Amino acid sequence: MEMEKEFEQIDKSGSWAAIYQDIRHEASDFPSRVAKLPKNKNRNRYRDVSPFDHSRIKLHQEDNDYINASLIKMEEAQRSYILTQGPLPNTVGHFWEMVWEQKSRGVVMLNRVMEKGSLKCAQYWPQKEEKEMIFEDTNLKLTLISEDIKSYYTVRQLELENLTTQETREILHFHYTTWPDFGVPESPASFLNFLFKVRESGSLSPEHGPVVVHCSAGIGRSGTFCLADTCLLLMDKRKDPSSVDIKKVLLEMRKFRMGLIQTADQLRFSYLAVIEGAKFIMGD
Ligand SMILES: NC(=O)[C@@H]1CN2CCN(CC3CC3)C[C@@H]2[C@H]1c1ccccc1
Repeated sequence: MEMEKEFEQIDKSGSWAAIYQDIRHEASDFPSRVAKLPKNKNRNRYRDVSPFDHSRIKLHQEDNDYINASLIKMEEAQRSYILTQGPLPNTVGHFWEMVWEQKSRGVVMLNRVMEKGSLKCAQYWPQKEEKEMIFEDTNLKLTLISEDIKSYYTVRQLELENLTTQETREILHFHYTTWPDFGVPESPASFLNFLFKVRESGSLSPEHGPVVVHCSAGIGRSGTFCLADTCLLLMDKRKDPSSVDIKKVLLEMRKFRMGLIQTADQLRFSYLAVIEGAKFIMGD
C-alpha cells in the first residue's frame, strides 16, 4: 500500500502508538550474553541496550573483544552500517580501535555532547588543529585537519594514525547538530539534506568498510538514519517503489540490533522522511 496513503490513514485515525507497539511485539529476541558479563558493565551506557551476540562487532584483541556496537547487513539494498552507543570515557580508545579495524571512511554523529543539561557522550575528537589526541590504551593518534560549520550540521576532516605501523587514514566526521532536545524535527528537510551529504562523500559505498552511526544509545536517531537510507535505496532499485514496506524493513533491521526507533514520534518522522525524500528524486 502506497505509504503516503497509509500515512494519512494512520494520522486521521491517530493510531501511531498502536502501529509502534505491534512492531515492539513482533521484533526479534536473540541472546546478548557477552554484553551482560560483569567485566563489561563499564562498557555499556544503558543496562537495557545491548548488542546481540550473533551481530556484535568484535575488537581485534585477546584481552577483551567487547564493544557496544552491531553490524546491520541489508542484503537486498547491498548496504551495511555499524550502529553504536555514544562513546564513554573508558571506551573512546575502543571506538577508534573499531573505526580502524573495520576500515570505515565516515562517522555519523546525531547528538550533542551535552543535551537536557547532562552528558550524552564523551568529547572523543580534537577541537583544535594544534592539540591532537593520543589514545593510550589502543596506540592511536587523532588530529583535526579542517572543519566546515553550517546551520544544521558540521563536517570535519580527521587524520587517524596507527602509531606502531605509522599508517595514516582520512576519516570524515558528519555531525548533525540541530536535533531538538525533546521530540523530532517538524520538517525532515535538513535531515534528508544531511543524509545526501553523507552519501556524496563515499562513506556509504562498498569500496569502504561500513559507516559508523551513533547517537546516545545508538538505536533511536541512529535507527531513523539507516531506515530512511535503506528505504530510499530500495525505491530506486525496484520496478514498483510503492512495494517498499517501511515496517517490514524496520523488522529486518531489528534482527541485527534491538530497539531501533524508540518512540511512535520517531516512527512517524521516519515515514515522513522517506515520503519527502522520494519526491525530491522521484519527481524533482
Ligand atoms: N586495542 C588493541 O589491542 C589493538 C591491537 N594493537 C596491538 C596492541 N597495541 C597495544 C600496544 C601499545 C602497542 C594496541 C593496538 C590496537 C590497534 C592497532 C592498530 C589500529 C588500531 C588499534
